[PDB]
Amino acid sequence: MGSMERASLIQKAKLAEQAERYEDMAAFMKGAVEKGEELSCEERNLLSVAYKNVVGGQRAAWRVLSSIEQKSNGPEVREYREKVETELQGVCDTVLGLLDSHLIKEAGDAESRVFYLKMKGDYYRYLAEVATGDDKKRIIDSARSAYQEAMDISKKEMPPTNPIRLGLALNFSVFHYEIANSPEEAISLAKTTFDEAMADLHTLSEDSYKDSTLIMQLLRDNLTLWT
Amino acid sequence: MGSMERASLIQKAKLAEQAERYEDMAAFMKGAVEKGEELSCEERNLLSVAYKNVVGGQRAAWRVLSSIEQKSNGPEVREYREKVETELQGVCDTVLGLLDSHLIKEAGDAESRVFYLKMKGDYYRYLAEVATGDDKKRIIDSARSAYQEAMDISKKEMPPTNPIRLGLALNFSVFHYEIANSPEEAISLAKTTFDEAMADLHTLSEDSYKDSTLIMQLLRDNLTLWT
Amino acid sequence: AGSIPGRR
Amino acid sequence: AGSIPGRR
Ligand SMILES: *Cc1ccc(C(=O)NCc2cccc(OC)c2)cc1
Ligand SMILES: *Cc1ccc(C(=O)NCc2cccc(OC)c2)cc1
Ligand SMILES: [Cl-]
Ligand SMILES: [Cl-]
Ligand SMILES: [Cl-]
Ligand SMILES: [Cl-]
Ligand SMILES: [Mg+2]
Ligand SMILES: [Mg+2]
Repeated sequence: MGSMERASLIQKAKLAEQAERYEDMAAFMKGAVEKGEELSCEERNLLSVAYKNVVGGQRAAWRVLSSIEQKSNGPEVREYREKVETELQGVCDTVLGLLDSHLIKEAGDAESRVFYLKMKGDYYRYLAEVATGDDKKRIIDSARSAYQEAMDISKKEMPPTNPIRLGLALNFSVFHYEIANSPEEAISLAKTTFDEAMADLHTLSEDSYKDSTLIMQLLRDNLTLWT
Repeated sequence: MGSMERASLIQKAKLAEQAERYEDMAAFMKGAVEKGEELSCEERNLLSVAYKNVVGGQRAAWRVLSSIEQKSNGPEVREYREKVETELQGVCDTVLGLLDSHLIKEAGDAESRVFYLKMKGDYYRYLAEVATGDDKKRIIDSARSAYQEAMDISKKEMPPTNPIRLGLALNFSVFHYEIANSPEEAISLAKTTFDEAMADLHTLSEDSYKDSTLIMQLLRDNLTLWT
Repeated sequence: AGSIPGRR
Repeated sequence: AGSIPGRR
């Protein structure tokens, strides 16, 4: 996308989202990042939405195929699960590459830095979901470290109802439960996050209240599933 | 897909369908066709399902973008609609190329020949949906000619409740209504198709009855919309 | 106006 | 267990 204007890439990413063309969306936002300028709040959302949808479809397909593969235990099901898995890993590597070159190092504000570090944790978490061999532990620690640094910043710099802070804690909780084999840590994080946000709701406008309570409902839904 | 076994391509197309990976499905079935052997009934369904889903998503995206483009009347919306349109045209050309090299010429049984000619009409119809310039008329006539040849064979060789015969008449009716500006022909075809199938239902088993009445309901739904 | 679907 | 969605 080197020959397209940054503003045109952003405009086309928004069109692709409206058309539910998420692979296109992601390629446009990848091109926008590679222009080298920092991203605005809205632009960070476009980047995240695009890749979340792309890898979300890959994860869903991988789970279908992995389930078929486990029921079977010719080479076809394993081969095709491997194909999808490699394609998923490539998308995760691409996002992690964008964060590392050079979104995170240039992100100084809490809202941008926490957002990118949450993504870094998320895409390592997706790598961990399919990891088996020599690096599954290292991948898990990479996810944990990114999430932890984002948590530390968000607790210092953001109110407990901040949607980015809440979504980070939600996803770190899922990491604890689903990846790190730490359901007690997952439950404790979700409960403390929910309770501290509840106590801060009185400070919010009607619209911010809606933003925060919507994410708190997701924390509550997980707690209901986990307890 | 030249280095993959035909049976492995078919098996992976079925897995891709289960995983809703329709682009993969289509590439596997394209590889299976290019092995040069005729396709069985089930294999023809796999080929059709795969490309119908791929072009179905492209058509839905094209309509979103074309609608945005018309409301606007920079170059971005037109440019991106053109990109999607070109990609759609390429998929239609690919399917038409498979039918022409060499599925149709080798199809002698009514069930295979009518099926491939219905697809030929369908993919020209999709080309017609986005056509404007010098060839819109020729594209429409190509769709009409394919549908007509399939109709002639199906009326001679298939009972009025045959699902392929019914789905062909359904789609030819949509062609008349949506492409050829012939709503009266569309309504008359759907009505006559429905009535002649109704009169043949008494001959069918419980399962075939379900297959046929399900398609007759689609004819009825269109008639309700059109009248 | 609906055209035919591939699967039931 | 649900993770965060991108859009409302
Ligand atoms: C050309 C063609 C393709 C597919 C069929 C068919 O039997 N499709 C199954 C079906 C029919 C009607 C409605 C639905 O909706 C789920 C599915 C026939 C002819
Ligand atoms: C990291 C991150 C991403 C997105 C949000 C957010 O506000 N998402 C909107 C949202 C929240 C909860 C539920 C739903 O479902 C539609 C949508 C916060 C943090
Ligand atoms: Cl494969
Ligand atoms: Cl900065
Ligand atoms: Cl474009
Ligand atoms: Cl033959
Ligand atoms: Mg410029
Ligand atoms: Mg062979």
